[PDB]
Amino acid sequence: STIEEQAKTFLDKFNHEAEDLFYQSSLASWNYNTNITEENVQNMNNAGDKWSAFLKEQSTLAQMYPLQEIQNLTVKLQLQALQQNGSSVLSEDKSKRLNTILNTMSTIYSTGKVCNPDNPQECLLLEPGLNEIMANSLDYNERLWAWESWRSEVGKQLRPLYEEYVVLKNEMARANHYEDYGDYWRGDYEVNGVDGYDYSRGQLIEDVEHTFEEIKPLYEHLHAYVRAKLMNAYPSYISPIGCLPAHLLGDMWGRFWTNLYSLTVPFGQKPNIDVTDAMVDQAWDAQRIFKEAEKFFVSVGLPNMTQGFWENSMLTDPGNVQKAVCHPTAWDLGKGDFRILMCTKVTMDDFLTAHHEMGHIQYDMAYAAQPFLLRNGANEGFHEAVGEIMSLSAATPKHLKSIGLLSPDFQEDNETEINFLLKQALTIVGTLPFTYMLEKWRWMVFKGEIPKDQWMKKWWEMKREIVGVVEPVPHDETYCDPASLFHVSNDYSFIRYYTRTLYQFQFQEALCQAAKHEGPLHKCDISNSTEAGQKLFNMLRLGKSEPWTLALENVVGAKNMNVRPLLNYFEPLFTWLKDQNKNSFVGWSTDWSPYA
Amino acid sequence: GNYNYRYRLFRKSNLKPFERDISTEIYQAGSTPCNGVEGFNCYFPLQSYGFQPTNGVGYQPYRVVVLSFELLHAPATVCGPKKSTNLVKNKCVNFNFNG
Amino acid sequence: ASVYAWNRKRISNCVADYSVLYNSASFSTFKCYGVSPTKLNDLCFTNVYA
Ligand SMILES: *[C@@H]1O[C@H](CO)[C@@H](O)[C@H](O)[C@H]1NC(C)=O
Ligand SMILES: *[C@@H]1O[C@H](CO)[C@@H](O)[C@H](O)[C@H]1NC(C)=O
Ligand SMILES: *[C@@H]1O[C@H](CO)[C@@H](O)[C@H](O)[C@H]1NC(C)=O
Ligand SMILES: *[C@@H]1O[C@H](CO)[C@@H](O)[C@H](O)[C@H]1NC(C)=O
Ligand SMILES: *[C@@H]1O[C@H](CO)[C@@H](O)[C@H](O)[C@H]1NC(C)=O
Ligand SMILES: *[C@@H]1O[C@H](CO)[C@@H](O)[C@H](O)[C@H]1NC(C)=O
Repeated sequence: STIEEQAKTFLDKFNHEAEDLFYQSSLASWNYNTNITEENVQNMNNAGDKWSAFLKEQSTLAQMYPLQEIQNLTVKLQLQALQQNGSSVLSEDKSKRLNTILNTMSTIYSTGKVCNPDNPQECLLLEPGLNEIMANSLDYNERLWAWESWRSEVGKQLRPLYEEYVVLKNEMARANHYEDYGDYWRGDYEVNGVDGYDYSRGQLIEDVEHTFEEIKPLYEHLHAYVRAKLMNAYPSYISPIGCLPAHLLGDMWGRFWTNLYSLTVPFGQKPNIDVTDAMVDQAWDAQRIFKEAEKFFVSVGLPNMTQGFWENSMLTDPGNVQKAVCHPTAWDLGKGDFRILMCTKVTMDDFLTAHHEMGHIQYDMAYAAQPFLLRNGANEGFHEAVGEIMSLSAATPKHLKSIGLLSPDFQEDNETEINFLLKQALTIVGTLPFTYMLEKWRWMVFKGEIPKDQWMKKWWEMKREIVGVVEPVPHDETYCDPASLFHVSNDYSFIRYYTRTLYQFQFQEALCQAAKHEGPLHKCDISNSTEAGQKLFNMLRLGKSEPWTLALENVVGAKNMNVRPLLNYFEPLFTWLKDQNKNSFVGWSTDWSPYA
Repeated sequence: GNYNYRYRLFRKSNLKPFERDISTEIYQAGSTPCNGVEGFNCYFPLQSYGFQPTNGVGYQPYRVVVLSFELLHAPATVCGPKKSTNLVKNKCVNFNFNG
Repeated sequence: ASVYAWNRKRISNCVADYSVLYNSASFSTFKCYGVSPTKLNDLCFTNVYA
């Protein structure tokens, strides 16, 4: 009869015919990931082509129902999600060119092998050949060689490809009634039609700048301390007034600073909180790790894992004969099938990763009652944030003592809390200016503020201004230095890590206030608290049915992303860094004073 | 995948109690006539179930048998088993033989 | 059978032992509406629709 009832029946038909097909596609992807064989690759490609063609035909059917004659918010949300053209609005030649460009960037990044000129008989791939060198070497010219040679090969291959990529994506986005591709990425946080809880695409950049202006003193103090420690490690290269050299940050790109914890430790003489040896002594299998994680999630009141999870997941490396992707991934295959694909070792990092991916699984299980096209996070930040809060809670010494993995006579003094908070800052605080600078640069590239001949001159200027990192030698426009990273070369949004980092501490403050913890925020554990789990599950069960602003009101009581929980989490460390930076100079100079 | 189990997804009105609908006529959700072909706003009402052994317990197939007991004015003949106490002879007992 | 074409079997003129069904461990739902399972094996009905 009416348009709304027609759309409701069409959405029922869509969810019905897209659930089995999504399960087949996800099962083919799973069979590829646990078994790298050519027929599984062919089955994955066939299932993906069927899934994309079916989504094209259902979007084509969906556009014939106009949006303004539907008043129910969930139905309007599913119709808004379905009626996006994607690449279909673009011409078939340009769509094929864009798909070819994306695939060849994937092959160039995945099969990129770089080694030293005049020694070409064997070469090292990025993982793990270059990762181990970047994370563990202490030699200046070796790291400089690896960094410059990998950005030479990868950038000189990817620069015309990226120049075509920006034009094609901008053409598709302006064909989709967006300002640029950056506006298309910012449309994930767009809330329209809800009274008071509306969020705009243009408000996101202003909110990011407003939060980063409060990030900036803590990052300046951390940068000054890391600069002083790297000056101690490398005596003559680092200047007291200038930026940090790019190849010394402990990772390939500067994404995380967590590989500088050995060089920048405050109190090396004091012990660590490493629980690896205790699990080796008690012979903790990966099955025991996941069962302890399940015990943690049942202690907070969340549902326990399904029988199909324990039957169908691969929690151990299969062997030499069978090949599998080593990256830990939680899979919501559909129809109530939840699995974790992780090559779990007996380490603290794998244990925290197991908690993180089981948090992903809990988030996926919570919105199983929702309709199929609403089975996602409310934004891209929440999905990672609910795993990162489990990574926060599981890493605490109280959790390790509670499960017996730490000695009950371990002394928790202020020095161990300072160095733990510094490690968490190197992991968490250090990625924030890099993430903000990369996303702001990509937004200005898509918007056309930066011409193609001036991409890199601005970019290093941004890195000196924001990240406080100087290039070793100047780069011309033959280089493509951003696209050496996985997410940007393979068309992924990058602001999810910034939003994840802020939502992580907002959720942490909300659950610790729910759990009635009376001490420091970093000393807080959310186990044994039924009300914290209930407050979490109220937001978790919604999925994408409600706006992320309303979900954030449901958890923390605020209508917008906030920076104060992060500053409260690191406040002992902030005071300690302010005490330690009396003699040294906080802040950096954007000039070429150290080296160029 | 076992797709040998179909359900009715759309009907104009709700079913009466103990009604069976095996009609395979195209459901008309819109003003346009379907004309017997599944096009736009016109859907085939019978849809297949996807049953895989790796599905969750909320998606696994469940066999349901519903037993309906009615009493009508005719003599009731589907009776339960009448438990019989062993026979004891030569004593003053309370006997109940066939009512 | 499929749920759209559900099979109906009329059960008449026999003895219906319901304790065999009730004491089985193979059933997940045995929810009875309008009667209790304990007196099913005693009561008598005209017909049974399965
Ligand atoms: C992985 O694939 C190989 C070759 O197709 C097959 O022999 C093997 O059984 C597969 N592994 C599993 C766990 O099914
Ligand atoms: C919107 O639709 C859903 C199902 O599609 C329904 O459960 C809900 O009650 C509807 N909301 C309103 C306000 O009609
Ligand atoms: C999708 O593309 C078609 C064809 O140009 C257009 O009519 C329609 O409005 C587009 N949909 C959206 C949501 O932009
Ligand atoms: C999950 O919890 C329920 C309720 O206690 C229990 O019956 C079930 O066996 C548990 N599942 C697993 C896999 O332990
Ligand atoms: C820890 O506390 C003691 C005594 O209060 C103090 O002397 C020491 O400097 C503190 N250490 C740090 C890192 O704050
Ligand atoms: C949480 O509950 C478990 C199970 O009762 C218990 O072993 C654990 O000690 C509790 N945690 C705390 C901090 O008391």
